[PDB]
Amino acid sequence: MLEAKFEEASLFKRIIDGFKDCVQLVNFQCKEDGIIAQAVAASRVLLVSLEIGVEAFQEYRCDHPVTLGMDLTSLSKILRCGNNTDTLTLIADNTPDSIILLFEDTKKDRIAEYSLKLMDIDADFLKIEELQYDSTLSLPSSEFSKIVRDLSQLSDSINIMITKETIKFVADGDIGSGSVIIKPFVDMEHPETSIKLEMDQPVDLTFGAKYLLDIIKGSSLSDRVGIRLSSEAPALFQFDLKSGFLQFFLAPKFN
Amino acid sequence: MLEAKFEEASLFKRIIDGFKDCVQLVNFQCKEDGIIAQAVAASRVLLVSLEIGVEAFQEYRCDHPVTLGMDLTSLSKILRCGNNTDTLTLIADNTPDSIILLFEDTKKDRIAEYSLKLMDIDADFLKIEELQYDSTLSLPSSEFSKIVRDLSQLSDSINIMITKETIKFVADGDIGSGSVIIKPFVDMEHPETSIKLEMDQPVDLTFGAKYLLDIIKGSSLSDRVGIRLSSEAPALFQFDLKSGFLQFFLAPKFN
Amino acid sequence: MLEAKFEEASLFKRIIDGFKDCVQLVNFQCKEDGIIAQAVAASRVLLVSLEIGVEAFQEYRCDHPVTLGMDLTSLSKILRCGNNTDTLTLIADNTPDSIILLFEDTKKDRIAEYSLKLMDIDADFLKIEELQYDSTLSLPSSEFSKIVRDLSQLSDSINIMITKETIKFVADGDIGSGSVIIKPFVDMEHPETSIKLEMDQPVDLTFGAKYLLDIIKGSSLSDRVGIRLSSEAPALFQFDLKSGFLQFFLAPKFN
Repeated sequence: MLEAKFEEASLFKRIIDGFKDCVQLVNFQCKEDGIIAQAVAASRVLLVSLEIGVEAFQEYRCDHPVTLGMDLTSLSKILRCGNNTDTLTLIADNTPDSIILLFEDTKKDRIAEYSLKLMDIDADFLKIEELQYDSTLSLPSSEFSKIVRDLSQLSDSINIMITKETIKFVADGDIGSGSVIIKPFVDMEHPETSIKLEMDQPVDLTFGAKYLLDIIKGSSLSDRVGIRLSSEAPALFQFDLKSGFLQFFLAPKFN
Repeated sequence: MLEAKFEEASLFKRIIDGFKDCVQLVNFQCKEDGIIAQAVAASRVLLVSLEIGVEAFQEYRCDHPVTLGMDLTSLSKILRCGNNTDTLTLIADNTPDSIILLFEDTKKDRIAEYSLKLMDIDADFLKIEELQYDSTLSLPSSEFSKIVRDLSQLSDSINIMITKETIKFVADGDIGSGSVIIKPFVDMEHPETSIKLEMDQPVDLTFGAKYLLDIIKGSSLSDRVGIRLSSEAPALFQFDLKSGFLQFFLAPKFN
Repeated sequence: MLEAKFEEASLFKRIIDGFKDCVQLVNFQCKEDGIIAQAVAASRVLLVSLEIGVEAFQEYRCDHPVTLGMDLTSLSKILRCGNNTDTLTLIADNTPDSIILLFEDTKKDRIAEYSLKLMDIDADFLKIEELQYDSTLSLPSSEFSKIVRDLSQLSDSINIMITKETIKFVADGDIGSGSVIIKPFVDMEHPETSIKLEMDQPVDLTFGAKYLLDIIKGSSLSDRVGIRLSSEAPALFQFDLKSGFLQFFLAPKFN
């Protein structure tokens, strides 16, 4: 018996909008220490990993573990409901068929109570992260977003390219070509406009722009995006939450 | 010879936007005491009844009765014209072929004068309202609108259900299910957020959500919606105007 | 070797948005005294003539003349890039294959550098303007825009009609008919709301509304539109820039 009460219903809506456009189904493992989730694109080139810790809820109680599969399209239809600053309460009784989402507003009158049917997904859950990534940068999520969006208009493939104190995004298509170079710097008038970079080995990797575009939708959810690149593994783009995170693992393009 | 001068052109535009999306044609009976109108959906499950009394015009003069039929799509194209705070003047000469709509703005320069061709509709006009309805509730039109819109995503049919001091809206579909319960209360910090209910007999009726969705567009036009339900007749949803009203009669779904 | 530096990148974007929707290709002649351009609709009923003088650039240097053809769809994709208040720098080396567009923002970090491939257009450039036009009016570009947009809903053809101190726009279709009359006046509380008219001969001409609609998009670019009509030639609609202009030559409809 689960009873997890988001402070503002807008968060859960947002974390789900954050990543709904790239994957159709999703398995939510609810535990004593919060809910965690994973979603693999059907293409198997993008994985979405989510963690919501207890400190992201106004209240939270999971007596036993529960796994809730659910169609993201359905769940987010239900999440357009209610008002934006209401208490959304996830509820499930043990070994369930239905999760129910229970919205109540700053007065006690509208008791809006939806209930979603659960899909059945098998928990081949993936641990795809690495100890050490060839490079690690970190920049404003809005910035990463303009440069992705901008370059996606030129071809299907954006090429990230990292060399000592130099992070370079590039697209190359029929129209023409595009090239956004950026460099690390601690700015102090807003220590959050900054750009961090740690390089152990230079990288040069290419990515589907389709997917980069899906990934940057997570900017609604943190001011900063951390992206970790490696030749040996999928790249990891990560948006930190209050308690928790939203990760996107993304595989590079071949030749 | 008709010469009816709306104060703000935005009103007539709005009362027509209020109900244009559900019915294609419309017969406007213009009389000494104002204009009244009726429109039946082709499906014959929704009737739209309008009254605009003299106190909704800055000026008004109908020498003899006139009936003006007109295609709502055409009329509302003409009503996108001019500016939003202009004097819109309906004009017709007796036994006419064309209504003309005459827009003029807060300076005397733009004389914008459109003219619409009249369709020919036969006046099988309907008196479908009842003396006593099983129940009568009354709530904020914006509220009724969110709860309609919210539930319409779950199935094609929303089910209203009224029992002593309890008004309950419900939808039930494949996704899952939804249930918004609401209760009467005189609030006094804004006596207009309130919720009134008068029940003589409990009701339980189902409605096309298509149509509920068309109906709530009338919320642009009054802060409050009054809805009157009966087993023996179509339900009546009503938005009050300054002088007049916009009614929707709506028939329930069968089995 | 060209190096032309718009103050705000938004201008070049805007002058191109101003007229991109009517013509697909465009030949930009760059010279010591600025850049000038011409674009003919494939229908050969609309010509677009542009002049950007040196005083529209923060810096400008054209060593030798250069002609740059370019697909407007491609160029404006590139012009959605960067931020709205950045320095956009047109660059070309002599006898080039590629123009490059170089965006930099109010801090020196994002060096965003796109490059467009040039099409090959033959410079059959047109001098289609007249010494004396039957009439010359001049009005607020936003006004000309509402009256165009408004009337276009009634038919495919708007008819301008000028007679001593009387400028009259009219549309006539199946729906009905529309008629916006306007008259000259020096207003002084804003000498820019005014309406000027000079008539040498009355005119009566008809125009594709398609095209009038494309033309009025130039209102983003000047508060005033000047339109010059003649029976013997295409009408000239003109939006003045800081240093330069955007003209539309438009041919009348036959019978």
